[PDB]
Amino acid sequence: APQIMNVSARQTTSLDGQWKTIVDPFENGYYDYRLKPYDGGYAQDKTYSDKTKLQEYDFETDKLLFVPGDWNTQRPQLYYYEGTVWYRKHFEYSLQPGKRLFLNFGAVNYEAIVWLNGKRLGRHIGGFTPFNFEITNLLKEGTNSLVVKVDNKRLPEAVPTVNADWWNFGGITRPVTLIEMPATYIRDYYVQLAKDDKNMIEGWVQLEGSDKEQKITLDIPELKVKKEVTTDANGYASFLIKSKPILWTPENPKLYAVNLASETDKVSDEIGFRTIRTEGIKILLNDKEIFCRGISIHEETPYYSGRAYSKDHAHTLLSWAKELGCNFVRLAHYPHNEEMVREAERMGFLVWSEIPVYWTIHWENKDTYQNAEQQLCDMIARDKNRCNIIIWSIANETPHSKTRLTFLSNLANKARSLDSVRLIGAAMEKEEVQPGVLTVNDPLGELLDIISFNEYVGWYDGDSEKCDRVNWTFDTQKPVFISELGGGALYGHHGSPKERFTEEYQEDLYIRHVNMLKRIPGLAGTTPWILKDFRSPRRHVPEIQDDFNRKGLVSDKGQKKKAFFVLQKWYKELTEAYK
Amino acid sequence: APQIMNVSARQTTSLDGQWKTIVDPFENGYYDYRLKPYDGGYAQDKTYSDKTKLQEYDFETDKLLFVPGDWNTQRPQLYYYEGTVWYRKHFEYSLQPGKRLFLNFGAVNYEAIVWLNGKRLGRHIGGFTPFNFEITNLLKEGTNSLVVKVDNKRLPEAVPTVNADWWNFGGITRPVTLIEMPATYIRDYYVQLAKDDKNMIEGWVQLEGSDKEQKITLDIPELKVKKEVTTDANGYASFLIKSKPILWTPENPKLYAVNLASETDKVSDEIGFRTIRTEGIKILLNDKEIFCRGISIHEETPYYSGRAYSKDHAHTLLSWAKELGCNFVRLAHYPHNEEMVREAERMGFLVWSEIPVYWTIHWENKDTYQNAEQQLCDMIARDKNRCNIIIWSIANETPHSKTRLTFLSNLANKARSLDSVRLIGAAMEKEEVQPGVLTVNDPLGELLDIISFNEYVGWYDGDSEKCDRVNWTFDTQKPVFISELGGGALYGHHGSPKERFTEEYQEDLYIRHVNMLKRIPGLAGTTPWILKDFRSPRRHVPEIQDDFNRKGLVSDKGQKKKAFFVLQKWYKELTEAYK
Amino acid sequence: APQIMNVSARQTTSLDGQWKTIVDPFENGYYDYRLKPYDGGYAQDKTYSDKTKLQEYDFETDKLLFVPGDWNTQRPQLYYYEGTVWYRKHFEYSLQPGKRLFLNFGAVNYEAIVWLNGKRLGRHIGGFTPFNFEITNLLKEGTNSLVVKVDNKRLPEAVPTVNADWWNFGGITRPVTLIEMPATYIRDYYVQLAKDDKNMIEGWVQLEGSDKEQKITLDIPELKVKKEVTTDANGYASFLIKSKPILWTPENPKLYAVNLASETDKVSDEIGFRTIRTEGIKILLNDKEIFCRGISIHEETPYYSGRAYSKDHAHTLLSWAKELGCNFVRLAHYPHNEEMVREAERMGFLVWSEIPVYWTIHWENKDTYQNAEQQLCDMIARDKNRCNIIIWSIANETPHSKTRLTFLSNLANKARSLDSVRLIGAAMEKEEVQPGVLTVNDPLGELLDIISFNEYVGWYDGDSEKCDRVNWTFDTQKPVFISELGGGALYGHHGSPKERFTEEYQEDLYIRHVNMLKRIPGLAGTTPWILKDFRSPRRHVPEIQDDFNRKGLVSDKGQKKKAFFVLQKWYKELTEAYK
Ligand SMILES: O=C(O)[C@H]1O[C@H](O)[C@H](O)[C@@H](O)[C@@H]1O
Ligand SMILES: O=C(O)[C@H]1O[C@H](O)[C@H](O)[C@@H](O)[C@@H]1O
Ligand SMILES: O=C(O)[C@H]1O[C@H](O)[C@H](O)[C@@H](O)[C@@H]1O
Ligand SMILES: [Cl-]
Ligand SMILES: [Cl-]
Ligand SMILES: [Cl-]
Repeated sequence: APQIMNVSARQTTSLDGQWKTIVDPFENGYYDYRLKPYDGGYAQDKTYSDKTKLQEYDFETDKLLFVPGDWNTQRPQLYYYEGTVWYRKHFEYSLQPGKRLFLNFGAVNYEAIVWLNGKRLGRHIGGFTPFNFEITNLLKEGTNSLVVKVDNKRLPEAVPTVNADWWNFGGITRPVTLIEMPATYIRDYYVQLAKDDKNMIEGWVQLEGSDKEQKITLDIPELKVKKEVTTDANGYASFLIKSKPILWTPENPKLYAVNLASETDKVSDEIGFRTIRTEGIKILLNDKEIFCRGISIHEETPYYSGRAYSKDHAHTLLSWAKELGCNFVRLAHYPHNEEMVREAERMGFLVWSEIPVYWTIHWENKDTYQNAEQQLCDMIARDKNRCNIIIWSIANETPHSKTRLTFLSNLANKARSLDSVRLIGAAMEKEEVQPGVLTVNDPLGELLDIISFNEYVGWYDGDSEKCDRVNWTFDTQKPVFISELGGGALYGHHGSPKERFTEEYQEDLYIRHVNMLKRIPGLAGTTPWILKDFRSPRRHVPEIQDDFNRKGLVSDKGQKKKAFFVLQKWYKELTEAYK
Repeated sequence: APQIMNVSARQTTSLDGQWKTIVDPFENGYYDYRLKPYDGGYAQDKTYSDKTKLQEYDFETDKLLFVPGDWNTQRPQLYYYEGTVWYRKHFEYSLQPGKRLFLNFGAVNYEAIVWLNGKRLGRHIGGFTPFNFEITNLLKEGTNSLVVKVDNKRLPEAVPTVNADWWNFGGITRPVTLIEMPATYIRDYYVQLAKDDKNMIEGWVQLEGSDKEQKITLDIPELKVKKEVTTDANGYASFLIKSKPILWTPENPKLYAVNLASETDKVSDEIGFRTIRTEGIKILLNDKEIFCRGISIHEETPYYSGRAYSKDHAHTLLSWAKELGCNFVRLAHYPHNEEMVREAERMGFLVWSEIPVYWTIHWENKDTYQNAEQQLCDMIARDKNRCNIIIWSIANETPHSKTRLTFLSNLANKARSLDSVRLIGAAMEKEEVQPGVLTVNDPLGELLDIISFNEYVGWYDGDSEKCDRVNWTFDTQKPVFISELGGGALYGHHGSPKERFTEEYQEDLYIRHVNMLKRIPGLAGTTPWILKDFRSPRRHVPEIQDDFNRKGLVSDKGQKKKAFFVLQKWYKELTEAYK
Repeated sequence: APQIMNVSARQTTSLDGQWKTIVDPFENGYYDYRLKPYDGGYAQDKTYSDKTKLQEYDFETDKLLFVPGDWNTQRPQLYYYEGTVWYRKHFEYSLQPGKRLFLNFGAVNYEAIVWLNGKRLGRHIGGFTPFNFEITNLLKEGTNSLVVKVDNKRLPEAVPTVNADWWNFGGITRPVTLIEMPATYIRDYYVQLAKDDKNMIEGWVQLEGSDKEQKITLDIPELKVKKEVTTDANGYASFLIKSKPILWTPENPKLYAVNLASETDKVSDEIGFRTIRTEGIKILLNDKEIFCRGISIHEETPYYSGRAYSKDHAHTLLSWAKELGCNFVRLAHYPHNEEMVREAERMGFLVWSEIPVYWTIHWENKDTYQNAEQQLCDMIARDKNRCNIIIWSIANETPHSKTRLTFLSNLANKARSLDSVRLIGAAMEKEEVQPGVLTVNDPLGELLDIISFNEYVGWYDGDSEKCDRVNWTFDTQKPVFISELGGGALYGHHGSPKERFTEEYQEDLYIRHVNMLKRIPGLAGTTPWILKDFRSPRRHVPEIQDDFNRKGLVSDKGQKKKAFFVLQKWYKELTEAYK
């Protein structure tokens, strides 16, 4: 039922591959012609063997889809598809009596209803966060039937809502995993430095099962730490360990082998330690002023531009950002798969991690808030031990209103209640308060630790020359973070630096925009939009966009555009200046 | 803006062919990222010639679609597509000063918004009824730009609603026509027999313009009819002509040339005359008891199964119905294109004409009712002079409730207020009030002239044996009309007569069902479901259905299944019996 | 083995529908990796039930194709496909002992190899002619397996060769039929007027079976003919019957019910009678000088532009030619399906019937000649009783050489040896012997009864003005027949009459070309190219051609272009002038 920390380190079995599927736009498999649920629906996964009876479906002889994956890139007919697709898997598993078995979904966009052997396990909303079901006592001998009804229709009340600038990728987009656990298991745990304290590790551990009062030992061998505690009746224990670990940095992304062992379970992890705070306009990593030499990244694969999910995908994207000279990636606009965050952690990239509270969210809808806050809780719960994450982002480009401010205030408060260490950001927007004078006067800023905002001077707001004349001012002394900037270009399409969508315009733009950045007071980070061209249904210039947002510094085919090297050169200079 | 009678006989020019198009799932061409309408959207049809400015679209270099047509069968990517597609046409027209010009859409499913030269002409809802705009004063010299935003998203409040058993065919599905008119023109007229009177032609004529009081002459030369009247101050005149026309029958579908001439306009038509009434359980055409030897038909083309629109399409479908032995076709579940109705009239098929008040309509929604009634008015308005139509149908398979009954009673009253002659029906459903006793108890029946209903004994309700043993009773003495019956089969798929979806099962079903029909007291008509296999997203048996309803007596490739000849045999016997 | 006359009138059973298929571009199902045939190939149709053994295919779970049909329009992946596709059908048939069973293929393009129950029946080359196999003693109880290996790769030595201006439509393109016969049956027969003799019917009859010496009776009841003869030991009889039938004309396409009955078989037919000859520059139908008001037609369906095969397809196309005012159709460039020829015969269209000896045929290859002459024999054998055919065409636009002349001479001689009545044509080409002077000086002309040739003055040869100035002369006094002329236009695409591919240019072209035709000495027929836009892989103008030859007077969507009415008007004038 609840989230499981560090799924990859458990006894895991993959259900991935190719599953039988039924595309069901009118939801015939769920509703009868009176629009009422009915028992003989597709959840029952009845193979149509006896043709003397009538039924209107058969998984057994239908078409396959790859799992994990978006469905959109797998069939021309599903490119634009918004609606229901049924997924069906048969599997066997031999579970020794007394052991427990969980079914974990890395992500399904957007609504998933799950059945096992004809019985509903439950439902999930939110297309970028994991969820589990315990199947211990539902598992049968021999063949088991797993049915997933996946629907990605856009809903006004959803998070995100009916408008966004990326593709509506439906399906079982991340791996499906069977996790076996002992009868009482270590479900969740936290191990990080105390706030602003290079010399104190703090943490807690949470057991689940009938035997919740046990002795726990936290072992960090390289630190000669061997801390032993006893959980309470609720299965919980906290600890404080005087220690002086080598601190994680993008240059030296030191991780420690951490082993937790209770009487009935054991799990190993790789966890780094670092302090993060602001001081005036400075961001201080481990007490050292740093610049966030960043780049933004959508969860989309090189070359074929589907939903990313594997370590291969992550390593390819992050190696491009490595070459670009980054020490920071903004993972937009939703939690990415865990492989991406772990590979950023191993390679040395600080991370901004975000939930899709994006554009015109229904600020007055209480179910909508519940959804937003659950995604926030799940985002932090999964990755709270990833030291490379330093910013949680609660929103992106949301319009100003009283109800919106209340909504986002409650998320910021919840985030701080869950995590006292990391910084709280959100992509705000700029305003030209007087001709030639740009600022950010969003009341949300008072709730953030940084003045983080998107700006497109020279692309949406003027031609590139405007970068050469505008000036910036800010009314609070917090570090300034430009979470998006840039412009579009098609790789291989050349012309005058005045002609939009050529490589030469995007190059000229970045030269003048970089020079403008150098004069923005308090600037401490930049994550230009974006590393790689990505799919968007709002980009309709034929032979230029072709359903791609072209603001990548790398094409969707991994080709470095001229502008790539402008930013690379600046990042090489900032690397030396901040040594 | 108002409807125009007999468009095909006016001075017309076609705008059909291939138009430039933009698929726009998130409606970027209409709403900005704050979800607000914006100027600079795609309705302005700005060719992206000047690449020093930023634009996100270009009709001029985008892809084509055929007009008329559904979009679904034109590209694999559009097979399931529900959403917006923009259509764009450039055209020139030389309009003499003083003449008027109208833009007529035969049909656009579902919502159409139309601009000419960047100016919004208006908006239409309902995918099967025509609509017009006057463009007299908006036409420019040189190139004119016509832009249509077409959206087929399913809406709960729409007519039809979010569930139906046929394909959601979006696009400009029927021809687009420019109509030139004199400054004052004959917009509408009615010429038919008075109710139950073979010896009296009644009618009226309605002018539109500034010179509305004129002498009008009604000319039927074959009948030596020359009737002069003068319109009143509203452009309106009625008439009553004693005459004894040769009456239209299926066997002799006699049509007269009718010529209307006012002082400022002239239009010619082909119109037949017939009486129609019920008497007890009898249906009397021209005072002769008849049986409606019928077949149902969707508006879908032979072979490639797109939206039908041409006289070619109509002639092919109706020639199959001719071979089947029919004197009657039920055109379901919405107004068909006028070519279909005209070819039925010329070839000799009585017609049932229906609006898509189908399944779970939102009976409580006043906008839903106004939409339903507007489609009802438009259906009758276009075809009120087609004497082969004898039944208007206001509903199909709608759940019983008090509010549903008031909704449909208001439609029935409106239909009778518009047409005192034709019968009013609706597809009701049957009940098994006790084992082996079937009936129709629907209180809607009190408002209809016939006990019209769908029944699927032998397919959805029991195996074919059940036709052998059930009995039927009715609580009132109106003619009984079975508007649907039958079962599915794939042509070329053979096996035991017990095996569903084989030709042998469908054949055995029809043999036993026909014998059951012979004992239904008061049966006066049948329109089995259905002439031709058609597209439906609720039909998922792979290699058997493949997104087609397989209940056709003819395959979608024009092949007569075995059960075709069972109904043909019965119809030949009925033809002799009713001689 | 041999051809069967009048297949439709026999005891027939259709195997059409949807068959299992395997696309096999490298012919893995026929050749092993040493490029040698092997026994376990796909002809064996072994369902892959036992997965403890290895095989590389399974028809049972593979994809379907419609039969009859081209494969190209059925799947995007098969649009351009040239190569092998395997087709598989299971069927049962109960054959009473002593009866015979034949398997008839209307057409398969290009090479077909056929197996029944794992045994090779044989092979066929030629994509437009029928072929049969006797399966009497190969049929098994229960399920029978029919496998067809279809390959449409272009071969240099083939007929047609590697270049042609129409789509390479592969597959089982016409119906597949089981024909049951008595032990001795009437296989072939001929019944027509004697050459140039309105008062003498001549014919013959040919039996097949162990009982070949029988009494035969030819019955034409409406003529009060009841001719009885006795076949010889080879099963053959000839006859001459003094009679004066009403003669077939396009205006009154009179057909007689003809019944042939032997001791052991009987078959009915509908056969018309007419004389056809040339006299100087006149073509004389039934001794009356006629003009061939013609239009050319490819075997391609309205709307979706696949391979045509049904009576519906034929009626739609011929109704367009009816409206155009034609009394003649050129069926190019190969024998069309029998339905097309029979519907032309019923509706009143004279026919030119052709074999695909087209462009750069391998004149020196003796196998190539054998192929050409077999197609000629099969073309004449099927349709020798269709009085509406008056011209057999042996070639189209073939380059001049000694070997080509020998090749075509032998075909012309063979045609005359098979049919002494009909005219022999071939599409030759024009030459500009001096500026402004056009002629046809092809030595092939001496072997033809008409000076039949293609010309494209105003499209390929000059702009439309050239029609206004060139002059024509011919050195023999035979009737002149222009078998192709015209130009391309996209329906709905308008502009100046000077702009090619607009409707206005094609209209202006036809106005000036029609005027030129009126001054061509000896002109007796025209079949402009072409009735309907058709698929060609040599037409690459985007948004204009899009893989369609646009020389239709009707679009592929059945829309009459402006030029349609220019030719219609001329044909209406010729109808009056030749009364
Ligand atoms: O217009 C763009 O390119 C971008 O605008 C916004 O900044 C948004 O946050 C991005 O998601 C989007 O891609
Ligand atoms: O189930 C079916 O086939 C049919 O059921 C209903 O009777 C309905 O009116 C049809 O539109 C539908 O196709
Ligand atoms: O160029 C064309 O349009 C045509 O040229 C030749 O006349 C040929 O016979 C046609 O098959 C072809 O379509
Ligand atoms: Cl872009
Ligand atoms: Cl069905
Ligand atoms: Cl062309």
